[PDB]
Order: sequence, then structure tokens, then C-alpha cells
Amino acid sequence: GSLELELQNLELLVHIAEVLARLARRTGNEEALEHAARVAEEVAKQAEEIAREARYRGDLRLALEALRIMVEAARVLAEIARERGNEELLQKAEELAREALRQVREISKRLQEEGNIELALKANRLLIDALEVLVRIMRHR
Amino acid sequence: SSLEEKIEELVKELIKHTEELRRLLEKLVKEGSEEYLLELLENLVRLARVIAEVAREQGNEELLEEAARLAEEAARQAEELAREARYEGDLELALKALQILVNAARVLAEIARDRGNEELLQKAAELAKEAARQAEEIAKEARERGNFELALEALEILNEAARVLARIAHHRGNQELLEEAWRLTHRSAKWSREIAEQARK
Amino acid sequence: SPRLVLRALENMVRAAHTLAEIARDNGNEEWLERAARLAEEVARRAEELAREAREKGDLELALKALQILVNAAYVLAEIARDRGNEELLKKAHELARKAAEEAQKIAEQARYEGNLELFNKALRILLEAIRVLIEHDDSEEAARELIRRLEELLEQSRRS
Repeated sequence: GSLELELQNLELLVHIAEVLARLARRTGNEEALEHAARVAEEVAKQAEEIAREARYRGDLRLALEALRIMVEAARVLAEIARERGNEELLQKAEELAREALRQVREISKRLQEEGNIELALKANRLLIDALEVLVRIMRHR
Repeated sequence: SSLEEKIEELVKELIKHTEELRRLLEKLVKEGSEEYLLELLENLVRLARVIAEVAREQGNEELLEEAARLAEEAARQAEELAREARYEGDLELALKALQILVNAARVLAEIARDRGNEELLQKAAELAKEAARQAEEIAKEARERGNFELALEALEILNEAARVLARIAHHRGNQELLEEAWRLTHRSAKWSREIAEQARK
Repeated sequence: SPRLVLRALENMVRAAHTLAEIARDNGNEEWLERAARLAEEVARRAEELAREAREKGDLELALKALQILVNAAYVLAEIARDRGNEELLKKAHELARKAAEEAQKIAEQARYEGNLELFNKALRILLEAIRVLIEHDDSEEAARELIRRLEELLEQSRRS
């Protein structure tokens, strides 16, 4: 799967950025920290585009996997902004988590209407995980 | 305040959404099953964990009690499905229900640690102890039958239950429980090494 | 059955982490040495499993065994940190660096053959091994070298 492999690379990308941002901030490397912040932002944007493309195709399983990466990128983004006191980046991370939460809710309702219980359970699990990320984002502001 | 009010509104919406999924699965027993019921119970434990974490910071006693009641019902069901799965010869499904039992017992011990409740703490220890006794029984059964993959899956649940029983022993004043959880962890590692050595030969 | 050994080592390293927690909670020192012994044994078994898998050609299995090696080094590093033992921490760092060196060889072959699925799996192990070296590093000289390795890891994944 091309998009499935693309999502695998994006998740690795944002996890490298998370570790890089953590270490760059500890040593005062602003360029490496800004670079890690840009990658985490681009991963969230690319994950949302893949989710939207998957929703166009009707591939709701692929859309849920892309939105999971979107939520994870929003969590990484929010942690970088919290450590820096960056209000603009924190609001960007909160809006990304809110957008992913809305898309998962829409997909979960469509799966429940179709009687697709397997995918509805996955969507509900991501719905719980997405709210935990959003609530944490709202709390360290 | 108002930010806390927005967070409570979000958690209340997730509860209503998850209860709708519960209502959908309940109406699906009208025509038939097992694997998706255990997965719903796993979501309920994950939901109860998120609810209690929100209630702990907001001082919400009503939400914390709602998280506990959601975890006990998930533990009650998982113990029932594990008992039926063993009766019906589905040991793979039984171990999956035992893992939910350990996870529900973990969040119930954490709520009993955040909110002083001795009855809820002993309840959480009784759940983890029951899951550990069944996981070891299933590990010995699968090992005797040569089902090493099933035995290894049971020994992981055994370690997960002993990990929870040990944290209760350190949180509370019990020292004998910390010794029993230590014997179960050693047994999980010992029997796993034996399976690894047999798999090499 | 390598898959059976893999699963048994996962149980073993998880038990070693639990044994270290029970020993640290009780403050029992001989118990903690028994937990570090198990983590060291898992590291030995995981390296031998990854080496035999790499010598046979099963690189997905070798990567999964290297992840167990990284997890064993994490348990040993936490035991060294809580006990303030620099000799054990260096041994834990050496196990993570070995896991990173083995994953680097698998990552290069997967990149050479265009095996992007395996390539992503090997870079993930590389990142996990770096986290062990970063966990409570606080060696600013080593943090600069780890930043460069993470930046190169960023470009390797983005170039694929």
C-alpha cells in the first residue's frame, strides 16, 4: 500500500521530530528545535490530507489510521509549544487535535449507520485517544 | 473554570457517544458477537482511564465515581466472558478477556489510590488475583498440551496481573502481597525461559 | 521456532522491568540485582537471536529481536540511574549502540534494494536505540552528536 507506507513514514518522521525537539531544547539548539517543529507540523498536515483523500475514496479504515497519525502529530506539536511557551504553536496543535476529533466522530457515526462494528470499535478507540490528547493540550496552557 | 467546563462537556460527549455504541452492540445480540464484545470492554476501560484522569485534576467526584463504575462493569463482564470461553474450549478468547480484567483492575486501584476507598482497593486486588490465578492455570494447561504460544500469552497476562498486585502492595501497607506478586513475576519469567529453551532445540 | 523465542524474550524483559520495580519499591538490593541479571540475560539472548536471524536472512525477525535488546538496555539503564552506577550505565549504552549498529546494517540493505517497508522498520529501531542513549543523558557533548544522528535520521526518512 502506497498511502499505508506513506503513513508509516509520517509516523516515524514525527517520532524522530519529537525526540529531536526534546534534545535540541535541552542543549539550546534553536535551529534543530525549529526544524523538529516544522517536521511535526508538516506531518500533521500530510496526515490530514491522506485522511481526507481516504474519506474521498470511502476507505474509512485508512482514514482512521491517517487521523491517528494526525492526533499523534498534534500531541508532539503541543508538547514542543508547551516547553517553549509558544502560544501560537499551541493553538495550532489544539486546532489540529480538534479537527481530527471531529473527523473521527463523523466517521464513527457513518460506520455505526452502516453496521460496520469492527471499524466502529476502532473509531471509538481513536475517539477516546483523541480526546485524551485534546484535553491534555487544553490543560498545559 | 470555563476551560474546566469545556473539558467536562467534551468528556460528557464522549460518554454519550460510547454509550451509543454500547446500545448498538446491545441491539445486535438480537441477531448475533464475542470478539467485538471484548473489544468494546477494552474501549470502556480506556474510556474509564481518561475519565478518571480528567476528574482527578478538576476535583470532580461525580466523574471519578462514573469512571469507577464503568471499570467495574467492564471487569464484571470480562470475568464472565472468560469463564464462558474456558467452558467452550476457546482459551484464546479467554486470555483476551483476562487482559481486560487486569486493565480494569489497574484503573480501579488507581481511583482507590486517588480517592480513599478501602473497599474499592481490595476489589481491584481481588480482580487482579483472580486474573493471575486463571492465567497461571491456563499457562500450565497450554504448556502440558504443547501449546507454547498460548502458554506464553498467558504468562504475559500473569506478569501484568502481578505488576498491578505489586503496586497495590507498595501503595498500601501490605508486604506479603509484594512477595506473592514477586513469585508470580518470577514464575512468568522462569516458564518463559523454559519455553524459549525448548523452542531452540 | 524463532517466533516462540521472540515472544518468550518479550515476556522475560517485561518481567525484568517488573522485578526492578518491585525491588526499588521495597528497597531490596539483592532483589534489584536479580532484576538486573534477568535484563542482562535478555540482552544476551536478544543479540544472539538477532545475529542468528541476520545470518539466516530473516531481517524482520532480527529487527524485532533488536527491539527486545533495546528494551533490555532501557531496563538496565534505569537500574543504573536509580542506583547511580556508571559502570552498568555504560554497559546499557553499549547494548543500545550495538542494537543501533545492527539496525543500521539492515536499514542500508533495505534502502539499497528499495525495500521501504523494511527500511521504515529498521529506522524505527534506530530511533528507539537513540532514546536509550538520550534517556537521562545530560552529557551535552553526547547530546550534540545525538542531535546530528537524529537530523541525519530525519533526512534518511524524508529522502525515501
